[PDB]
Amino acid sequence: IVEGSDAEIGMSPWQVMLFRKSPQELLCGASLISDRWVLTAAHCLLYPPWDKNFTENDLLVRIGKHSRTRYERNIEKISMLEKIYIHPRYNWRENLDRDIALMKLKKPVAFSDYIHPVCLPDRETAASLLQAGYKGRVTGWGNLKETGQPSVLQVVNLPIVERPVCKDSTRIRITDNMFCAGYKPDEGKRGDACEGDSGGPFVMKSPFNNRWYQMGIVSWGEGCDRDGKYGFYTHVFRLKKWIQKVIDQFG
Amino acid sequence: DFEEIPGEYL
Amino acid sequence: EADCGLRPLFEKKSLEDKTERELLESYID
Ligand SMILES: N=C(N)c1ccc(CNC(=O)[C@@H]2CCN2C(=O)[C@H](NCC(=O)O)C2CCCCC2)cc1
Ligand SMILES: *[C@@H]1O[C@H](CO)[C@@H](O)[C@H](O)[C@H]1NC(C)=O
Ligand code: NA
Ligand code: NA
Repeated sequence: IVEGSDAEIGMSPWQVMLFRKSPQELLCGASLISDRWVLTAAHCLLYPPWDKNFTENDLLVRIGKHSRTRYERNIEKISMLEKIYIHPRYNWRENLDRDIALMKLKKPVAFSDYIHPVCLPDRETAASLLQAGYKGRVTGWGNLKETGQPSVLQVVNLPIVERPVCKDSTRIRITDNMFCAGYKPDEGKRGDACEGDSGGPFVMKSPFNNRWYQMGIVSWGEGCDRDGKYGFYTHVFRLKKWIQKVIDQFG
Repeated sequence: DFEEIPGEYL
Repeated sequence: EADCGLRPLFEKKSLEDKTERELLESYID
């Protein structure tokens, strides 16, 4: 996260760290959606241009974390993966269209003050909240700058941007499965997700029922926090039919 | 730079 | 779940985090 701030304790209890076993390092962000299911970006697990193709045993899921590097004894919980499910129409060749994946945990995680699932939106949540100017929140332990690494979980609040403005900022083809967020050069304020934040959640707090909903997944960008550029997020609701199908069949 | 995690986690 | 998106240290205790008001203020409809 570039130009964000330290998260408060228990601020994003659904935040998950995807952790590579060897070498011991941050793979990506992710989010807790039930006691056995974790949501992330497909490019965190499968990305042929960078020789990324992780299997279940290559990684661990670390839940309830705040500090990036430290082992948070009696706070964090470390889970193993039973199975990975990548969207069958995930487009890694061109624009990361349908950049979404689910991971089933071997055992259910126990909820606590630091571990708690986020809601997934329904059609009405998405229609009411996914509006240009409305702000969401992005969290992660990724890069503090495009070109270092934070001590604790970072947070940034960012406005959803008009689809023509998202389209006009890039040469990349944008699909309905994506949305972009961030401030315009005129707005003054800054902030963006960056390398290492991928897979993390873009959340919004419903003013109707006061619940946090994960509207987006940190997916891609061209650099980090550049003027006239925006962060791109996987549109969670657009892909909920797939989420439900995987959970109904395998959970 | 990551602190070792308990052996129980593999 | 029935309890999704309600934080034990915030919503469950009726405590607000330091920037959640910025989100609410952007929800103009
Ligand atoms: N919001 C952001 N600024 C942002 C958020 C997350 C990330 C990390 N994600 C990735 O690196 C994924 C895998 C391929 N990729 C990219 O972002 C590529 N830029 C890579 C780059 O610009 O460094 C983009 C290049 C344009 C076509 C789609 C893929 C990067 C930027
Ligand atoms: C990725 O890894 C698996 C082995 O787990 C292999 O079957 C697969 O074809 C590899 N490449 C892609 C693009 O999935
Ligand atoms: Na364009
Ligand atoms: Na920007």
